[PDB]
Amino acid sequence: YSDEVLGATNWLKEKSNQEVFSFVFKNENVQLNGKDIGWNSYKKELQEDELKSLQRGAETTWDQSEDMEWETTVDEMTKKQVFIFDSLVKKCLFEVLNTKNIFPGDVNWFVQHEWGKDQGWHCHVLIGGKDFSQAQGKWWRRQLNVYWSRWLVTACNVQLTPAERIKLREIAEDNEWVTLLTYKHKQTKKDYTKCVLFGNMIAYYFLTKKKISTSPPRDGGYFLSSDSGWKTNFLKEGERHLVSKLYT
Ligand SMILES: [Co+2]
Repeated sequence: YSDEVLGATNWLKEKSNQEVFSFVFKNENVQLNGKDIGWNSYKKELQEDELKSLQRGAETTWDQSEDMEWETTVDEMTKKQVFIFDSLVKKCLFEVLNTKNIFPGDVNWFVQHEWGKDQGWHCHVLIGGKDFSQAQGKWWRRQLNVYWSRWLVTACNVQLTPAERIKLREIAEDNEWVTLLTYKHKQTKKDYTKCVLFGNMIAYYFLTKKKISTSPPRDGGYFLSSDSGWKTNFLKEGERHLVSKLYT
């Protein structure tokens, strides 16, 4: 019952019922003119001050949440790419917040990097607050996908022609590499944004995941999490499960 565990539990419980959007940031494998662009082909470290700061935050989050009782053999390249994606995902969120003139402190958000059995690396984002309403979900997804596609093409480490960069940019938009949770529906039928409950989804779902400690990553595992209160960031896997237990 450390202060960190109690503090995270209390913070989540206070936000148990806060409605938020659910996004997933992802990428898909692309081959352009024989050039393979895989999930981890975006390893340029861009020298923009804010991005650099965000990437340092991800590194330190990884370092502090590492359990050293047990060994960890995650590939260095994998860690590097996840740290870079953490900074890029957050840059996208903050750019859209700027568009809406939303003070970052008025926003609740939670980010968790995972490895899916089929899709591989992806990043869940929960985000909402007083300046957010359900009808704005589709606009948010579109805007996020604009910035996500833009940053991915900038961060890509594969030597690309201008025509190839534009093709990659349009692939990332057309194929919706940022998804928005909606209610289930028919293909022809309208889709409605499905808001989720912030604290409940974090305590009862995201914090129940198993930590990735190997390459290849365990199917369904998580790499790294963070939130707007820096509450879950540094928690080790065992501590995260303790938070879930206390939350109930
Ligand atoms: Co997932």
